[PDB]
Amino acid sequence: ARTFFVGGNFKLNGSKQSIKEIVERLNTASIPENVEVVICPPATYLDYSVSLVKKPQVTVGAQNAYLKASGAFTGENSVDQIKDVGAKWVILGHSERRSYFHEDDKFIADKTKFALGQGVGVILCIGETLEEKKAGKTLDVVERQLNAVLEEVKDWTNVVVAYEPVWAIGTGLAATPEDAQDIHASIRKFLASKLGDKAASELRILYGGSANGSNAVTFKDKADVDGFLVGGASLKPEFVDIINSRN
Amino acid sequence: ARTFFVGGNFKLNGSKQSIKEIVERLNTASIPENVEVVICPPATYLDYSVSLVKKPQVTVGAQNAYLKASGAFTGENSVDQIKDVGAKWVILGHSERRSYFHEDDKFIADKTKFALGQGVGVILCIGETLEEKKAGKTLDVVERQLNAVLEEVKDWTNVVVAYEPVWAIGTGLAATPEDAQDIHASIRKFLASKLGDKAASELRILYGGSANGSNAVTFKDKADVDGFLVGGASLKPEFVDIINSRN
Repeated sequence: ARTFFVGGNFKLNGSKQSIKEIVERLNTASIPENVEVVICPPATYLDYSVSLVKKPQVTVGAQNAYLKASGAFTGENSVDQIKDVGAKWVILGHSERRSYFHEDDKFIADKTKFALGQGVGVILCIGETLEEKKAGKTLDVVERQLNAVLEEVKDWTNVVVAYEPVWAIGTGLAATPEDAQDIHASIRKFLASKLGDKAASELRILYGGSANGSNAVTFKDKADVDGFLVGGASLKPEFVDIINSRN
Repeated sequence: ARTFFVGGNFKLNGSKQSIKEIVERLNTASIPENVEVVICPPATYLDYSVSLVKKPQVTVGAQNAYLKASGAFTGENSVDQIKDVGAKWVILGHSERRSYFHEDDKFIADKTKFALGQGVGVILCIGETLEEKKAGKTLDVVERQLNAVLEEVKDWTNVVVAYEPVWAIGTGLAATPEDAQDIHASIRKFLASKLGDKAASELRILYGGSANGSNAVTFKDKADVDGFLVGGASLKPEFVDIINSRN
């Protein structure tokens, strides 16, 4: 569902000294023009990055934000500052927030819509636990969580869904191209019956869960895997391998 | 004497221009000496802030950080990155995280801990809810809140305790200078031979809860009221007033 989209969720990792690597390496790079990749760094160097960036494809996003754009919110992230500072995207509902931070669907659902309110890009994170898998329906979970959003967000023109199995986030267990692609159609099917199919045709649904330079090509002709949200190796030089694999 | 500290916590406020006007006015308003201001903007405007301050009597800090300096915690702030960007402080334990973001005594504890580990001070907010208060427990609360740290922190050479009645933050409802002096005083003691007289002596106890230019002067002659955590009032000129009334 068209333009190959590659994200790098640096999580709590970095030095300005080190993101200089990252991003410089990135500016230097032979990557197509028919691409769109965003760098989701720690909230403190989201403007340094912005200033390091010298390649049209790349844009900076954020790891997380609040649902309010200013207030008595000691310790939170404002979409308005992120934009104000350069950034264009914001990751939401990552599994690192849903389990570590008891961030419910609903929060994730106000977050989402608001930010699109403010005109920022939202990379929405969904997935299932080794437990839901084994219980089979995985598709509940992703539809229970993807609904929480639908009630609120009508126009998705801006959302990039990131399908991310909790058992693959940084564990070395990527999901197989075929069950991965399988999950995506469903998603796409899902949303079809709701966002309408010209929408679902343009919606971008990404795969994340131990995507590494090496397994990137393994995915290169799957229809519903229109990208990646790479954490761990978005750090390595091998991040570029991911983007140059044509999927 | 045993040095005046007026902390300005921007909560979810600042623009690169707000932060600067704020920053230059301070850079340019006569309000010296034994005064120490640690201003605290979003993670987002942290590096710019310094850049504009750096550290005469003016130092920067962050409204929150997590308990590990690096890893996979999407969204988090990392002691180590606020250190890198030239930040010296970290508000830890404020009433906002604690209620809405539900971090707890033990959380706060393990983070004040990891926090100084890296040699960054903490601005340990302790405070009582409007019930606490009537059921007369603020001795208890505070003293419990504080125990939970104490049970992980040994050295408090670089801790600054923010005493904030939970009903005085953002309400207008300042604590009367009386009880003001009463409670600070009381815990200088409990704090006393938790860790000795010297420490109890070189250590500050901040008062916060609608602290501002006007009422600021009323704690003038309060030994034990070694300063404040200004939310609201750090966004204006009054900030300057507040650090020109001495102690």
